Amino acid sequence: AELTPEVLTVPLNSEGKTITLTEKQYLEGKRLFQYACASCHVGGITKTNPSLDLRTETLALATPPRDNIEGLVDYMKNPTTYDGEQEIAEVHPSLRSADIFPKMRNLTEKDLVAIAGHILVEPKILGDKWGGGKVYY
Amino acid sequence: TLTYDDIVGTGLANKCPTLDDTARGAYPIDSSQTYRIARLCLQPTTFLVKEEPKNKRQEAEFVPTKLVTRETTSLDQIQGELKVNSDGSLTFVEEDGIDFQPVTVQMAGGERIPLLFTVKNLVASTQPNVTSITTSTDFKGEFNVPSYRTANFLDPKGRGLASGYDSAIALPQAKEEELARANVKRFSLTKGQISLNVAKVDGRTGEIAGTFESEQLSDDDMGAHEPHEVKIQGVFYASIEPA
Amino acid sequence: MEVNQLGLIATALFVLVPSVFLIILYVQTESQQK
Amino acid sequence: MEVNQLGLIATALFVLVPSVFLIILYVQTESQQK
Amino acid sequence: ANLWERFCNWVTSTDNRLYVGWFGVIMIPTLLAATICFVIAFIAAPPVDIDGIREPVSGSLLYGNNIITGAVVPSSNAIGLHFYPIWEAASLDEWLYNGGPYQLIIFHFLLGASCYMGRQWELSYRLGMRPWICVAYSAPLASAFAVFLIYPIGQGSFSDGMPLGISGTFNFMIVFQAEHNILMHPFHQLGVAGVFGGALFCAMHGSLVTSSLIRETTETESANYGYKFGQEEETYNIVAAHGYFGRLIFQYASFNNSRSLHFFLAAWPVVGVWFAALGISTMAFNLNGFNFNHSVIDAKGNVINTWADIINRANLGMEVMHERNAHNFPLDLA
Amino acid sequence: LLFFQGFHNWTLNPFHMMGVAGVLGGALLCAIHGATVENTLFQDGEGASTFRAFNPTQAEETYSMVTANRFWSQIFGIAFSNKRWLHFFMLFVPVTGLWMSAIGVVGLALNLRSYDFISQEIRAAEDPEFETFYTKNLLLNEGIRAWMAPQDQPHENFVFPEEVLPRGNAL
Amino acid sequence: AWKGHAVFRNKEGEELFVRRMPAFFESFPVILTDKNGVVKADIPFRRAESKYSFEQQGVTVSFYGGELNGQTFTDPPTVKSYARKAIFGEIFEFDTETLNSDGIFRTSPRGW
Amino acid sequence: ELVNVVDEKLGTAYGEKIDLNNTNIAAFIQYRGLYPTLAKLIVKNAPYESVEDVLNIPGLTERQKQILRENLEHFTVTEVETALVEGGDRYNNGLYK
Amino acid sequence: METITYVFIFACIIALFFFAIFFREPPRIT
Amino acid sequence: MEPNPNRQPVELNRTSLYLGLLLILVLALLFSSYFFN
Amino acid sequence: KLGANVGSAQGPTGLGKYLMRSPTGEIIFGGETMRFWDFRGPWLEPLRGPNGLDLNKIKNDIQPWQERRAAEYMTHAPLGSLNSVGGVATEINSVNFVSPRSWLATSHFVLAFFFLVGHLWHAGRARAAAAGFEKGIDRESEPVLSMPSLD
Ligand code: CLA
Ligand code: CLA
Ligand SMILES: CC(C)=CCC/C(C)=C/CC/C(C)=C/CC/C(C)=C/CC/C(C)=C/CC/C(C)=C/CC/C(C)=C/CC/C(C)=C/CC/C(C)=C/CC1=CC(=O)C(C)=C(C)C1=O
Ligand SMILES: CCCCCCCCCCCCCCCC(=O)OC[C@H](COP(=O)(O)OC[C@@H](O)CO)OC(=O)CCCCCCCCCCCCCCC
Ligand SMILES: CCCCCCCCCCCCCCCC(=O)OC[C@H](COP(=O)(O)OC[C@@H](O)CO)OC(=O)CCCCCCCCCCCCCCC
Ligand SMILES: CCCCCCCCCCCCCCCC(=O)OC[C@H](COP(=O)(O)OC[C@@H](O)CO)OC(=O)CCCCCCCCCCCCCCC
Ligand SMILES: CCCCCCCCCCCCCCCC(=O)OC[C@H](COP(=O)(O)OC[C@@H](O)CO)OC(=O)CCCCCCCCCCCCCCC
Ligand code: HEM
Ligand SMILES: CCCCCCCCCCCCO[C@@H]1O[C@H](CO)[C@@H](O[C@H]2O[C@H](CO)[C@@H](O)[C@H](O)[C@H]2O)[C@H](O)[C@H]1O
Ligand SMILES: CCCCCCCS[C@@H]1O[C@H](CO)[C@@H](O)[C@H](O)[C@H]1O
Ligand SMILES: CCCCCCCS[C@@H]1O[C@H](CO)[C@@H](O)[C@H](O)[C@H]1O
Ligand code: OEX
Ligand SMILES: [Cl-]
Repeated sequence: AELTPEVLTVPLNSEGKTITLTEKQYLEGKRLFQYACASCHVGGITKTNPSLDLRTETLALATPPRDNIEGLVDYMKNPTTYDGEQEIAEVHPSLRSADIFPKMRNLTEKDLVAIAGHILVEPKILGDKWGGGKVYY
Repeated sequence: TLTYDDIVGTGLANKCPTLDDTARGAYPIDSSQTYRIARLCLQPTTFLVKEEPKNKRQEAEFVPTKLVTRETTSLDQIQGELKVNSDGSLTFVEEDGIDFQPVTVQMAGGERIPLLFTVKNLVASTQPNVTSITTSTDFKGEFNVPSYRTANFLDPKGRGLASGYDSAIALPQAKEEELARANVKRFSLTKGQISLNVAKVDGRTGEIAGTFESEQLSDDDMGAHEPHEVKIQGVFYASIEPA
Repeated sequence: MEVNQLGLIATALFVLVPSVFLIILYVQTESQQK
Repeated sequence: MEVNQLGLIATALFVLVPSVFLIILYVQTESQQK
Repeated sequence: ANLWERFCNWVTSTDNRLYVGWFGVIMIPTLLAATICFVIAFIAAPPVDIDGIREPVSGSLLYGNNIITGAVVPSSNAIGLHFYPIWEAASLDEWLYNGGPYQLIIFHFLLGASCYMGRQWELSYRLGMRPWICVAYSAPLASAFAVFLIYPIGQGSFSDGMPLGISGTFNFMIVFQAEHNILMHPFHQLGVAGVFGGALFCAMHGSLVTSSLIRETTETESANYGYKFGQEEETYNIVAAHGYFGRLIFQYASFNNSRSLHFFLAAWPVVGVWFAALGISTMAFNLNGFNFNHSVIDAKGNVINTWADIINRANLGMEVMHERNAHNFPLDLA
Repeated sequence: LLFFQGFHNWTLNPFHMMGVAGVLGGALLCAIHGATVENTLFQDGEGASTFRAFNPTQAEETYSMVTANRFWSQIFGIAFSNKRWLHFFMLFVPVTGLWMSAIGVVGLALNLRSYDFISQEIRAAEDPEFETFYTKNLLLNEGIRAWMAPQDQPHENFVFPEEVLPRGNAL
Repeated sequence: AWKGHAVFRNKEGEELFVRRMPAFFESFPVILTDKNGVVKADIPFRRAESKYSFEQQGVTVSFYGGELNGQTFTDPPTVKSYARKAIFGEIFEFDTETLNSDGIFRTSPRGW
Repeated sequence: ELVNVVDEKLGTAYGEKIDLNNTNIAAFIQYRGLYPTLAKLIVKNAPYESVEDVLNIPGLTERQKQILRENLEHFTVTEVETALVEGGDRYNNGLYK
Repeated sequence: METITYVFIFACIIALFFFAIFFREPPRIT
Repeated sequence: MEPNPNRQPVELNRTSLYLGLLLILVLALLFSSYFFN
Repeated sequence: KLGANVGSAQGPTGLGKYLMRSPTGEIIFGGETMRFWDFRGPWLEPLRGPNGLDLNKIKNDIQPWQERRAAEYMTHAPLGSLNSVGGVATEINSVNFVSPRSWLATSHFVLAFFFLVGHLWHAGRARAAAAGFEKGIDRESEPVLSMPSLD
């Protein structure tokens, strides 16, 4: 098995356009995700609210859809509750709240894209492990 | 005006506020005004358990017990609606609060009796025509007593209701029937009764205090054994407020 | 049959304790010089 | 508790038989000429 | 001499069948109190709410235990690290429900055993001996401290201290493995090297000296009678023992020097066990065993399990099952 | 080790326990004997480092057995007085311990375990308030088995759906 | 006596097979798969996210041969009891009274 | 005679759909747009005599009503089961991942 | 009976401690 | 310590052993039925 | 936030799921953390009233910065492996973290221990040297040989 261009091809938007990430992008994504996100989201779960995970199906049923690059980049700029009803930047790391979540300060657009790509690719690799929690360790 | 650091470790935190002996006034009820109990506090001072006689035709009494779970017994920060009824009676409807405490008391000879001391969903009413709450006002009512353990609770062999084994796995080929009562967990929900006798009234601040007696069943270990009857006595404090 | 459950140990000890007392006494007698 | 009913006599003989062996040997050792 | 002087002379007397001494002056009553309370509790104490969730655990013989299952049960999680002497309880019944016996026993015992160590120094001084037997004893003592005091401090509750019972000890071990992966901790591994090695060298030394006993007896008598207490001559030929062992491996692997050899015999298990104690004492502050969970990954990113991951699955079983009604939130943070 | 705990309850086994007594007792004897010899040494040289003041060929004991005996008699109540017995005993304890552990493992070969105490189980099955450290450890074992078996025993092709995995609250 | 062979079926009438207990295990879960090893039912520990309960899947058990021959059971408790016994292989009726049997497996003379 | 009420309830519609009267709130994450706003309102205003009664929660926006209508097919109602609704278990039933 | 047995064996062991210590054969120097 | 002058050696000859064992065994043979009851 | 009344929520054991009493009555956090009620911190103290945690304050006064801080601290608990894998011992690799509190506490326990050992060593030796038998027992003047026997 290998990390192929096909594995690294993920939905860019809701309209069926894809984008193919480079291996450097994938590595940057893992690094940045560990840097700014893994403290709560290690393995694709959510420690401070385990009801919500980072599985692609879950993101797809989110509002607005979060199972593509644009959705995840937007979430990292202006995170909402699962129904899209509330903006939660005040209690969730984002560029909008980089003042109170300082690790968000040196994150570039390029970075957000890499993180997004990591979140989308990783379940293609790990399957049910991603968002599975300890049952699948 | 005591701070948390004045109080911590003293045992005062498990005590309800008291009213001075001067508090013998009347708190007017404006029947056109809505009211709320901003804080109801109940501090148990005695737990009595009804003994279970052998002939089943004897007069069973409530006997004293020794508290063994320390100063963890009081219900407090209870709030709710205080309705003015058509006939002039008042009705407290409990909405929320720290309105339960698991308590274990010990009988002479060592039998321990756990109970969920509670006024959950209390509805309690006065006599008719209460134009003022006075030292003659009393509240009488009923409350719910849910299972002492909730549905996830696992016994020492890992059996439970909403989780756990549904059998005695250490006895793989034992006959099931004899073990049914221990294997099939049940969630009890019964009624309790309570009286509040107002002894003191600050008609200016709307504060009242007095004594209470409540009666309710004890823990039944999720249906494994019969509950005991418990009578709880203590003091209470309440702050009445226009809502 | 429904016998008393302590009958077994009672009997065993009834035999063994005084028998053993005697055996101790006898053997230490034999082991004395002459 | 529903213990094994042979446990008592089992334990009792387990202790007494070899203890008695040792006591016999000891006493007859002491009684030998000094 | 005055009464106090006489008293001192007696306390520190080298002629008492059991040496008392000043450390003994503290040791004797504390060990007696710990012992008495322990025996009474082990036989007759009622169930104790170890985890503070009104779920009392039965430890004593009269309440349904045998020798293997029985224990004096650690004090309640509700107490945490609070000092809970008898006079803090409203009654002996409360005291017993909350695990008071445990605290009385382990505190009196830790003091008493510390004084036992001191007393070893003291008598060595009175007898004109060199002083370091007590240093050897510091190893089991440190271990005792680790499991009865330090680990509770670190975790914030005496309810997590080792139980005074056989099965309770095993409980402590399994939960420890769940929460610290102690088997993958190098200090525990050094501890294992310490006691396995201690056993090895015990047997080895025993057998080497026994092998070279000088003939002093006939075949119908015990060879032990060939040694007489206080004789000035050594009772075995160390040159012959060394000839043997040196040939068993190679010559420079073996000790020709008895002092060097016995020092080795002291140092190996003592140091190993020092590290075992320090292992418990530092996992007390959650610096845990090596974690190689999902450390090996293939080219695509598939996890390739190692034996570490199987260990992890076992630990997961322990973790999810232990204290099954005590946790309400997803992380076991102490 | 963990497999033997989860599946055999090996810590409960009296043969393993004797093994432990022999290994820890062996370690204790190693330690105490080494330390005792080193601290009852005769002054046989002028050095503060005392190792050189020994000669393999010397006739004399290099430490005082009499002082050692009095020390331990007054400290522990009893003491070795016979060196030959001392060293034989040092052979005997760990060797016997290991032999006993061997007997236990031979039992575990047939799943002939010391897994349960039957009286315990009868009481606990009938009485949902009866709890000991023995029942606690069995719950731990059950966790180990369910959570480790599918990867540890891949030839069995175990699929244990989430809902059947034994778990306490929250964890 | 032999109770007869237990055949388990779900509401769709698919035959399901109880996963047998391996000798290693003092206790063992109750899991039913189709002929391809696909999990179709089980007895859940945690109930709140159960998908495969006998109640949800309408599991029944019919017996063939033995004393329960020709009989069918549909009430979840009974079906579950028999599933529990099916993890030990074929199902038998036992006299546990004559010897005050305790329901815990003992080895044979081959073992001893 | 003795019955595990939760197992029993698994054989009702409760084991097939989101029971507006009993099911733990995390279940509303299954479908688009229900969590957390509508889920909180629904659990708050329980119990309901029929599923469509969920539409009568006071204060509901038109969008909210549309989403509810879109999801009625995934809802059911059964008798309130004490064991499932005590202990605040509808907000937190002790299950995480 | 079980409890009685356990406590009895323990008690015999303590008694044994007593005799092994205070009524030991005295070590004698040759 | 001065040796105690009151000490005396004890004896049980073989015939006494046989008599004693006979007594014990026959008493047990007699009382055991009543012990089992 | 989801609608729970955390003051009246009874947990599985009968104790409050979120809130319970300390043995002296103060309102404290429930679950295992009942052991830690002596904790005091700038992010928690505004919720504390004279009787402990205040239900009204809990219901109405919790600020976003408090949520943030609690989440941060919960997710940086001082637990982690020797190779600095953050979290409980069963956690998968991903977060590179061991708390400085763990490093400092463990290091200084080790050092304090060995320094106690060093104290015993050098104290015992200083005694023996001052009295003059640190090099061993004088064969011709062995103290025990001049003492009466124990028995
Ligand atoms: C050697 C004698 C001795 C010692 C040291 C102890 C020690 C202890 N007992 Mg025990 N006890 C003893 C004999 C002893 N006991 C006897 C004979 C009995 C039967 C009567 C008891 C009956 C008993 C009960 C029923 C209980 C205890 C308890 C305790 C603990 C708390 C005591 C306390 O609060 O004192 C505090 C008193 C002081 C601090 C005053 C001393 C101040 C001095 C003069 C100066 C300060 C010294 C300094 C701090 C350290 C010294 C430094 C050193 C280098 C010199 C403590 C471990 C309690 C317990 O175990 O709780 C968990 C408990 O409940 N004891
Ligand atoms: C007070 C002592 C102390 C403490 C608490 C720390 C703590 C830390 N160091 Mg620092 N450091 C120290 C002393 C200390 N160090 C010393 C003496 C040096 C020079 C070697 C350094 C040089 C150093 C570097 C270059 C780095 C750190 C780093 C770190 C961090 C990661 C540690 C790690 O992964 O260790 C790994 C654990 C070990 C290697 C295990 C050590 C176990 C020892 C050997 C056991 C000793 C026992 C005892 C003393 C032996 C006695 C023998 C006995 C017979 C008596 C951590 C915060 C890293 C970091 O993140 O920096 C930002 C990093 O890169 N440290
Ligand atoms: C078919 C074919 C090819 C046939 C060929 C056969 C043939 C003739 C071959 C010749 C060529 C040949 C030999 C090839 C060899 C191949 C080879 C390299 C094999 C290696 C095998 C192997 C694994 C060897 C391992 C050796 C090994 C592990 C040794 C142990 C090491 C070890 C830990 C030693 C401990 C050392 C130590 C400090 C001990 C102190 C503790 C101790 C024992 C105290 C006790 C003690 C000691 C005393 O000292 C005295 C005094 C007394 C009182 C006393 O108490
Ligand atoms: C005579 C045989 C007795 C041994 C049987 C047990 C063997 C155990 C397995 C092997 C381990 C080998 C380790 C020995 C190490 C070894 O090699 O020993 C050697 C030793 C004889 O050695 P030597 O001739 O050098 O004599 C050394 C002595 O002088 C002591 O210094 O043999 C014995 O000690 C026999 C006594 C063992 C007695 C064991 C205790 C028995 C208790 C039984 C209780 C039963 C209760 C009954 C209730 C009804
Ligand atoms: C100097 C280093 C010290 C290291 C820690 C202490 C080790 C020795 C302590 C054992 C106590 C045994 C009980 C008393 C035993 C006893 O009575 O000892 C007696 C023995 C001989 O005493 P002497 O009086 O002849 O010499 C000591 C002083 O008086 C100075 O001459 O003491 C020594 O040999 C000291 C050795 C120093 C060097 C030892 C280093 C060994 C450890 C090296 C590190 C290994 C770590 C491995 C980890 C992977
Ligand atoms: C302040 C005082 C603190 C200590 C008080 C308590 C100390 C009790 C010490 C044990 C006394 C009994 C010894 C009988 C046996 C006895 O009197 O032995 C005395 C014996 C004397 O040896 P010798 O070298 O003089 O023997 C030479 C010839 O007789 C050989 O045939 O000592 C040893 O053999 C040492 C190895 C055995 C050490 C066994 C210790 C076991 C520790 C206890 C384990 C069981 C505990 C069970 C808990 C329920
Ligand atoms: C609290 C627990 C206490 C436990 C300890 C209990 C230990 C009690 C030991 C008592 C046993 C005494 C045995 C003495 C046995 C014995 O030593 O006999 C022989 C003995 C002769 O004594 P001499 O003066 O000749 O001295 C010889 C010496 O070697 C004896 O020490 O006569 C007596 O002791 C007087 C009474 C004997 C009566 C014997 C009658 C038996 C005849 C057969 C009866 C059965 C057949 C009936 C057929 C129908
Ligand atoms: C790191 C920058 C980071 C990313 C990226 C990230 C993503 C993310 C997503 C996409 C969601 C939505 C999940 C879904 O199924 O719809 C989400 C939700 C939550 N996260 Fe997050 N997150 C990042 C960082 C962090 C950190 C550091 C924490 C912990 C403090 C955290 C926690 C949460 C929580 C809580 C939620 C749920 C919020 C809600 O809907 O109420 N995240 N995250
Ligand atoms: C569970 C059942 C328990 C039953 C236990 C019964 C115990 C009975 C103890 C019997 C004790 C015999 O007591 C023993 O007497 C003999 C003499 O007979 C003494 O022997 C002494 O006198 C004889 C004279 O022949 C000398 O040879 C010997 O050298 C001298 O020591 C022993 O020093 C003493 O130990
Ligand atoms: C010498 C003191 C021995 C210890 C005394 C045991 C506690 S006293 C014991 O307590 C039980 C439970 O309360 C009672 O049931 C029982 O009647 C009573 O005798
Ligand atoms: C409601 C359950 C009805 C079905 C009976 C259970 C399965 S079979 C049952 O199992 C017992 C062992 O557990 C045997 O002792 C008994 O002989 C046998 O009838
Ligand atoms: O207490 Mn005894 O065990 Ca130390 O973790 Mn947390 O808490 Mn409990 O859980 Mn896991
Ligand atoms: Cl918790």
